[PDB]
Amino acid sequence: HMNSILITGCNRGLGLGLVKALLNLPQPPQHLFTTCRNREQAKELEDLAKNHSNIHILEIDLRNFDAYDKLVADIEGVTKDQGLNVLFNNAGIAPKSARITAVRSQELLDTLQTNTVVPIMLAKACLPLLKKAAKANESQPMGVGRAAIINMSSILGSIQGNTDGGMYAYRTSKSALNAATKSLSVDLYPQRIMCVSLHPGWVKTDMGGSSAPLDVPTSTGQIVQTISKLGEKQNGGFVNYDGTPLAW
Amino acid sequence: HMNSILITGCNRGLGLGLVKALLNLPQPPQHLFTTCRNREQAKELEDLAKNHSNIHILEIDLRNFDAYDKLVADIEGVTKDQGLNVLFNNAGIAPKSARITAVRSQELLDTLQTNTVVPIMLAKACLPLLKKAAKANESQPMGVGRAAIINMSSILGSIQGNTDGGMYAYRTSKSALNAATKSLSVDLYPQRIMCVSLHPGWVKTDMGGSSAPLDVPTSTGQIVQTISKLGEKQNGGFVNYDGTPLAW
Ligand SMILES: NC(=O)c1ccc[n+]([C@@H]2O[C@H](COP(=O)([O-])OP(=O)(O)OC[C@H]3O[C@@H](n4cnc5c(N)ncnc54)[C@H](OP(=O)(O)O)[C@@H]3O)[C@@H](O)[C@H]2O)c1
Ligand SMILES: NC(=O)c1ccc[n+]([C@@H]2O[C@H](COP(=O)([O-])OP(=O)(O)OC[C@H]3O[C@@H](n4cnc5c(N)ncnc54)[C@H](OP(=O)(O)O)[C@@H]3O)[C@@H](O)[C@H]2O)c1
Repeated sequence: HMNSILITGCNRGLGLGLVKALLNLPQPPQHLFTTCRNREQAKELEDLAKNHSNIHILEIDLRNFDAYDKLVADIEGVTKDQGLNVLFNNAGIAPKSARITAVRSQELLDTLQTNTVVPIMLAKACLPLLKKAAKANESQPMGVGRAAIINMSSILGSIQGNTDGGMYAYRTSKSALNAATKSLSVDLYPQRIMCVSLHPGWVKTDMGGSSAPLDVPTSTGQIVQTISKLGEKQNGGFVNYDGTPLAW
Repeated sequence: HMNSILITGCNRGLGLGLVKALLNLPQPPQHLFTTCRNREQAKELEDLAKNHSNIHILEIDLRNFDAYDKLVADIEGVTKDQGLNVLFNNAGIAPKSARITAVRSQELLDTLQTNTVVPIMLAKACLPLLKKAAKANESQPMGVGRAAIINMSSILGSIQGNTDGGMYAYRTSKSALNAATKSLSVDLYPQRIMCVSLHPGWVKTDMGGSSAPLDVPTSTGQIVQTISKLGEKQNGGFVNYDGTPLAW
C-alpha cells in the first residue's frame, strides 16, 4: 500500500491512466498528488478531483526549478511526518521524428531538460520527503510501500536494443534518465529508497499514437500492479510494464 | 591510413596526446585539423603546428552552433573531393564531484550541452564531408581509412557497470553520447560510415587526475592504434582503449 504518491503530468495519457488505476485499487493512496500545467484544462483530472478527495492537484511547469521548493512545501504540509512514499516522474516529451540531417540543437536541449534534468531535480527536491517515508516504514522491505522513485523511461532508451536509429533527442534523454536511475539507486540505498526506470510498453496516447498495441488502462493497470510488486532485487533496474528486466 | 581527421579539444589532455600519436605514425594524416578555443594559448599545439604543416589549427568554441557552417567550409576547401575521413569528438567537460543533494540544474544542462549536444551537432555538420570520404574510398572496408565518427565516451557512461553512483551530469551525458553513437551507426550504415564510442581508459589529465593508472602517450598511443583496427564488426559499439567491448 502506498500512503502517498506524487505523479507528474496527469491531465493526459499515462499520467491520467495511472491516477485512475491507483483509485481502482482496493486500498487506494490516502494522498495522491498530481501535477499539471493548466488546472483550468485537465477537466477530466479536475473532475476526478471533485469526486475523489484523496486526489490533490498541484499546478506547476516542471521547467521552473525555483518553483520546486514550494511544491515540496505543500506536500510536506499534508503528509508531515509520514513523508512521500513515491515520486513517479511521468512528465515527458517526444519531438517529431527527424533524420540526423535535420536535427536541431534546441530540440535536443529542450528534450534533455524535460526528460532528464527535471526528473533528477525533482528527485533531489523530494529527497527529504522520501527519506522520512523510508524511515517511517523502516520495518518494511524495499518497495512502493516504503519509499521509491519510479522514472518513466522508454524501450527506445535501450541502447543495446536500438536497431532502428534516429530519434536523437528522445533516445539520448531516456538513456540519460536510465543512467540517473542507476546512480540514484546506489546513492539512496543507505535510506533504502528504491529507484527504477520503467517502460510502460507501447501505449496509444498522443505520444504513443494509434498504432500502439496497448491501451491506457491495460498498461497503467499492469504498471500500478508491477510497481506494487517491485522489491530490492529490482532496485536500480530497467523493467518492462509487466516487470520483465530490460537491457540498458 | 587516415588522409584527413578532425579532432576537437587538442590544446590539452587526450586531444593533444592524440595529435602527437597521429604524427608518430609511419604514414601520418595529410590533413590533421585541430580545434581549440584560444589559439593564443595552446602554445604546445601552436608549436607543433609551426613544426608540422599537416596540422591545421581551427579556432572555435563548440557551443557556438552557428559557427559550424564555417568550420566545415574551411575543411572542405582544404580536402575538397576527398572529404573528411574521421571526426573525433574529443572535447568534453566533467564538473566537480557532487552528491545528489547538491546537484545544480545548470551544471546538468551545461554538461549535457558540451558532452552530448555538441558531438551530435558536429556529426551533423560533418556528414557531407564524411560521406564524400566514404564514397571516395567505397572500395575499402569500413574503418578510419574510409569514414568514421569516434565519440570519446567514458566507462562512467556504462550504466550496467555503474556501482558507485553520483556524477549525475557526467554520467548522463556520456550515456546519452553512447545512445547517439548507436543511432548514428544505424543511420549512417548506408554510406558505410563507422561510429563508435571509445573509453580512453583512466588517464592522468586535468580531468583524469594524478591517480589515473595510464599516462597520455600510453592511452593515446593505443587509441590511435585501436581506432586504426576498428572495422564493421565493431560498428555502433562501445570499446575500451585497447578495443575490448564494453557494456552500455
Ligand atoms: N506512449 C508511449 O508509448 C510511451 C512509451 C514509452 C515511454 N513513454 C513515456 O511515458 C510518459 C508519459 O507519456 P505519454 O504517453 O502520456 O505522453 P503525453 O500523453 O504526451 O503526456 C505527456 C505528459 O507530460 C506532461 N509534460 C510535458 N512537459 C511538461 C513540463 N515541462 N512540465 C510539466 N508537465 C509536462 C504533459 O503535460 P501537458 O498536457 O501540459 O503537455 C502530459 O501530461 C513519458 O515520460 C513518456 O516519455 C510513453
Ligand atoms: N581523463 C580521463 O581519464 C578520461 C576518461 C574517460 C573519458 N574521458 C573523455 O576524454 C575526452 C578528453 O578529456 P581530457 O581528459 O583530455 O580532459 P581535459 O584535459 O579537461 O580536456 C578537455 C578538452 O576539451 C575542450 N573543451 C571543453 N569544453 C569545450 C568547448 N565548449 N568547446 C571546445 N573545446 C572544449 C578543452 O578545451 P579548453 O582547454 O579550452 O577548456 C580541452 O581541450 C573527454 O571527452 C572526456 O570526457 C577522459
